[PDB]
Amino acid sequence: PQITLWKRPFVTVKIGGQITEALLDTGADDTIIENISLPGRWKPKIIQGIGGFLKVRQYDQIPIEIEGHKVIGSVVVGPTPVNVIGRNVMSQLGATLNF
Amino acid sequence: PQITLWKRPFVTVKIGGQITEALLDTGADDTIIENISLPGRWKPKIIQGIGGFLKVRQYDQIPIEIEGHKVIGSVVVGPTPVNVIGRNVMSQLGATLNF
Repeated sequence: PQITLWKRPFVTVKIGGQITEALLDTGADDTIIENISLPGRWKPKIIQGIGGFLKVRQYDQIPIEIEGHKVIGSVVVGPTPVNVIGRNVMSQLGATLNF
Repeated sequence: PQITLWKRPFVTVKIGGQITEALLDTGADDTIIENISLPGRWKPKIIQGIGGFLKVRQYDQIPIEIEGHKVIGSVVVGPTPVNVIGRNVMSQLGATLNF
């Protein structure tokens, strides 16, 4: 789709057999989604949380569907004020900024 | 232009007769630029900072040129880890996310 920027650019996300929503955030390198369970092996990852560093999980090679478009990418599972789709997954979508 | 998302989407910004760069950040409502002087009137603005509420300046009706495109918009002048072009100004440029 074409997403205008007149409001926060939230998108429907299907991941881990669940439907949620997340913000398309070109200011974020990584994708972070809270309160979803993902299968298999993860790697430790540090994010800045409320208070200090939080130790959370990074899952690789995860199928994600964003507004109906299927990609595979890395997802951080951890506390976040809002779910965020970062540039890692947007680049897998072939997403571009245009003006 | 068309900007891909494999790397941080920085753009050249001409504002207050100065040249700087800033990050196109669809996760940010407001545009915030450090260490520029803007002419005339601003309205006092409070933002969350490290340690404080930070008292910064909101300037309205500021000419800004981004990758050579000329718009008018609102700019917050205040401390920021990276200069950010938010959705307010991206909406003035007519920027869209596309995939």
